[PDB]
Amino acid sequence: SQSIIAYTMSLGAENSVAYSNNSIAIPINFTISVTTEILP
Amino acid sequence: VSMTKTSVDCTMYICGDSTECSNLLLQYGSFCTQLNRALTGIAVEQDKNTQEVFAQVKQIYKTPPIKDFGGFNFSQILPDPSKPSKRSFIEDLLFNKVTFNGLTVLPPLLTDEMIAQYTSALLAGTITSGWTFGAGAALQIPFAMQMAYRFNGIGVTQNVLYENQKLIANQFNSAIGKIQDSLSSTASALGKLQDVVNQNAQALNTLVKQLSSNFGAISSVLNDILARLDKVEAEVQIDRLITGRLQSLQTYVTQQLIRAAEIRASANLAATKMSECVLGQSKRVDFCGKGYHLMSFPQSAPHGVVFLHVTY
Amino acid sequence: IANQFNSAIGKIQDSLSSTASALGKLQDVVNQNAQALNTLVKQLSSNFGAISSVLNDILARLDKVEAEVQIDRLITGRLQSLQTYVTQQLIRAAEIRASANLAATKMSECVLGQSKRVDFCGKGYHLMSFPQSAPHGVVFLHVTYVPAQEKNFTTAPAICHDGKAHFPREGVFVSNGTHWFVTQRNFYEPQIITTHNTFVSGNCDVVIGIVNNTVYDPLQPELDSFKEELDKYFKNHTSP
Amino acid sequence: TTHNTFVSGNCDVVIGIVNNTVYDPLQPELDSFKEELDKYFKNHTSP
Ligand SMILES: *[C@@H]1O[C@H](CO)[C@@H](O[C@@H]2O[C@H](CO)[C@@H](O[C@H]3O[C@H](CO)[C@@H](O)[C@H](O)[C@@H]3O)[C@H](O)[C@H]2NC(C)=O)[C@H](O)[C@H]1NC(C)=O
Ligand SMILES: *[C@@H]1O[C@H](CO)[C@@H](O[C@@H]2O[C@H](CO)[C@@H](O[C@H]3O[C@H](CO)[C@@H](O)[C@H](O)[C@@H]3O)[C@H](O)[C@H]2NC(C)=O)[C@H](O)[C@H]1NC(C)=O
Ligand SMILES: *[C@@H]1O[C@H](CO)[C@@H](O[C@@H]2O[C@H](CO)[C@@H](O[C@H]3O[C@H](CO)[C@@H](O)[C@H](O)[C@@H]3O)[C@H](O)[C@H]2NC(C)=O)[C@H](O)[C@H]1NC(C)=O
Ligand SMILES: *[C@@H]1O[C@H](CO[C@@H]2O[C@@H](C)[C@@H](O)[C@@H](O)[C@@H]2O)[C@@H](O[C@@H]2O[C@H](CO)[C@@H](O)[C@H](O)[C@H]2NC(C)=O)[C@H](O)[C@H]1NC(C)=O
Ligand SMILES: *[C@@H]1O[C@H](CO)[C@@H](O[C@@H]2O[C@H](CO)[C@@H](O)[C@H](O)[C@H]2NC(C)=O)[C@H](O)[C@H]1NC(C)=O
Ligand SMILES: *[C@@H]1O[C@H](CO)[C@@H](O[C@@H]2O[C@H](CO)[C@@H](O)[C@H](O)[C@H]2NC(C)=O)[C@H](O)[C@H]1NC(C)=O
Ligand SMILES: *[C@@H]1O[C@H](CO)[C@@H](O)[C@H](O)[C@H]1NC(C)=O
Ligand SMILES: *[C@@H]1O[C@H](CO)[C@@H](O)[C@H](O)[C@H]1NC(C)=O
Ligand SMILES: *[C@@H]1O[C@H](CO)[C@@H](O)[C@H](O)[C@H]1NC(C)=O
Ligand SMILES: *[C@@H]1O[C@H](CO)[C@@H](O)[C@H](O)[C@H]1NC(C)=O
Repeated sequence: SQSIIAYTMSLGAENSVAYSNNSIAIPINFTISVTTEILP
Repeated sequence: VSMTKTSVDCTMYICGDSTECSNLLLQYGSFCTQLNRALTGIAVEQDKNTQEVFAQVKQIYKTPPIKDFGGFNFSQILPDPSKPSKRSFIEDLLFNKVTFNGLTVLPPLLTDEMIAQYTSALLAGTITSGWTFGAGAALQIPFAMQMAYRFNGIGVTQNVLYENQKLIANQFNSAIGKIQDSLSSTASALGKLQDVVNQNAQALNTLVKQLSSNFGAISSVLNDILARLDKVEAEVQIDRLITGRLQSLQTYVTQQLIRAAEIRASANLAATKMSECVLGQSKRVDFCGKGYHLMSFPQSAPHGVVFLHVTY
Repeated sequence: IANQFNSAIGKIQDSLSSTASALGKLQDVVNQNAQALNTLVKQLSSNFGAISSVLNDILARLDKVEAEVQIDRLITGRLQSLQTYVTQQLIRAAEIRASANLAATKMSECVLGQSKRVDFCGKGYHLMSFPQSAPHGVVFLHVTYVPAQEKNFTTAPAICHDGKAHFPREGVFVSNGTHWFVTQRNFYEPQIITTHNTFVSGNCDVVIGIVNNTVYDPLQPELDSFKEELDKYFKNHTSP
Repeated sequence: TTHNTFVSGNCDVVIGIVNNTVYDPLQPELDSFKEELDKYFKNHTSP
């Protein structure tokens, strides 16, 4: 059943932000993360 | 941010529709592989340049249906829902403002609807969630509290915003009014983008004029030399045209490789301004516009990006 | 914070040891230089429209007044092949230079310091970075603070108390839905809205969206407790 | 005021220092305490 498909690329997940004139979101917690970056 | 992808088939350019010239050209070896490869290297790095500038978010944030941004009128720079392409009124103005032989133009991977959509995601994130959508998940904040954090960021205490909010919003609305008028008024405003279209057009026009050169052969037209002469008298005449047309491509590909390195350098600057002026607030003096930086809004243009830097 | 960091370093270690493509930006530079050197040596097999590509086999067949004309072809085509290689090397070397000046700037601003520049030392807010050497390259291990699981809150630009307006000294005013607090922006740690957490400026009529709540004074009880004791002392001094 | 400023050293070191008062906001607060404490002593004489 595997075959080559061709499609218009999506740009990512759509995500309507919950904006309001008196609402804020604040993180109750945090993740420390390590990202590698590689340069010639 | 980019320039038009061009592929020039060096066999079809040097030796258009001729077997005898192709069989001579093989005797020069791998140069035609180098020419095709170099222009493919350029053609791929133009999608890369566009991707590093605009794809700085992996999530397509969208405006709220209510527009209660504390009096700041962003309707000139959000998408217009009514147009067949979802671009802003300033992006549509910027799109009006820019104007046989193996030559092919290849389309950019990201169409102008998709560059407008990445620009919309960056801008809708910037209005609704401050810099936070650059650090991680987008966290909402009321726009006047975002401008307050900004004011504290330039070292002006945030009560200076709330006491003056009608004025600060009327000045932002008026300044976007001047951006609208400036771009409608003067021919030269987009010169830095039009200059790139013009150099590519001029360098290709120069490469085509070289097909009308003789290089000391009896004709500039390859078919005439093959029509008028026998095989052995023809070798010497075609080989001049091969030498001169090959050197014309070696020139053009070198000019394009140098020019692509300059557009790359401009794209990496634009990616740095997208990260440090749109996804943040910059302490860097003069980097995010003249003044003390509050915030910036990206707008697309043909092969480019426009930043609207907002400064105190 | 340690257990998160020690896990994130473990994920780097595994990832580099598991997948092929992570070294791509360095392996690409090795492959382009190999491909260009290989291409330069292959051009020596090319005739350039001369009778042969072997210099001694030209000289072993033609006499000198025309063996020179074949050798001049090979000289022209091989000199054109070096010039193509050296032009490719110069243009590449300018790319690698740009990448070395960026890497030097990342060493200076992410390793020798902490950067407030967004994205310049990875996604998140930059804490620090650790350099690691690689063949012809540098790897940076950027360590960043990323805001995790969030909660929504009601908020206000200012608080109204004695008809004066109050603003946070650091952070933001938030309500849990019933009570008001002040918190640092980048981590939820609510505190009582005090005269020490806030500063006054002007009156409540000028600010759009200001809310009424009490502001606590921490010194008021340290004089009112002292007052109730003073009144008790006066009460005792009625007794003699 | 003592909330707008911080203290270091003395008047002899800083080139171009100038005299002005600094308003300590605890002082008039406890002066509102002083005259109330004082009146309560005056009244407390009467019994
Ligand atoms: C919003 O945050 C408030 C502060 O955390 C919270 O109020 C506090 O609620 C706790 C119980 O969950 C109360 O605890 C005390 O209650 C009485 C006091 O006499 C005692 O019986 C208990 O043993 C205990 O000591 C706190 O007194 C109360 N604090 C205040 C300032 O009222 C609210 O409940 C939160 N609101 C929401 C919607 O979650
Ligand atoms: C925030 O708290 C304030 C203090 O409790 C409160 O102020 C009070 O507001 C009412 C309604 O505007 C006023 O009522 C008087 O208004 C006029 C006279 O000016 C008359 O028509 C009315 O009959 C009535 O006398 C109060 O005088 C006023 N009190 C003070 C001390 O200012 C605010 O309304 C509160 N606001 C919110 C949003 O909670
Ligand atoms: C800033 O305020 C200072 C404090 O008031 C003031 O210093 C005072 O200056 C006078 C005049 O020089 C001194 O007067 C005395 O000087 C000597 C003793 O030192 C005597 O011979 C004099 O007869 C007289 O009593 C004060 O002693 C001195 N105060 C102190 C504490 O040293 C500065 O002059 C002021 N400066 C400016 C520019 O405003
Ligand atoms: C924080 O709130 C947003 C939306 O606002 C809330 O909407 C109600 C659910 C209620 O809580 C109101 O008082 C708030 O105004 C949340 O967004 C919703 O997310 C769910 C999935 O979790 C989704 O089904 C809804 O469609 C979203 N609604 C809107 C209007 O966007 C958000 O998830 C909340 N975040 C947290 C961590 O609580
Ligand atoms: C903050 O996030 C961490 C995870 O990154 C939470 O730690 C986990 O807590 C649960 C119990 O609640 C344990 O089962 C996990 O083993 C813990 N993991 C680690 C790495 O310790 C932490 O509890 C969260 N705290 C808050 C207040 O949200
Ligand atoms: C935001 O600014 C725009 C541009 O000035 C306003 O749009 C104009 O509004 C008037 C009155 O409704 C119309 O007659 C014009 O035709 C509109 N022009 C355009 C280009 O659309 C808009 O009304 C403002 N919105 C808010 C909420 O202030
Ligand atoms: C927020 O919007 C609502 C209407 O949806 C309005 O009643 C309210 O007064 C607004 N508050 C602020 C702070 O703008
Ligand atoms: C009351 O005052 C007397 C001195 O006048 C003192 O001995 C006594 O300890 C005081 N008691 C209290 C409760 O203040
Ligand atoms: C500043 O300069 C002037 C001379 O131009 C001098 O008279 C004055 O005393 C100086 N101010 C101070 C505080 O030394
Ligand atoms: C004096 O003290 C009594 C309580 O002992 C109080 O009722 C009265 O108002 C006070 N009078 C004055 C003049 O302070």
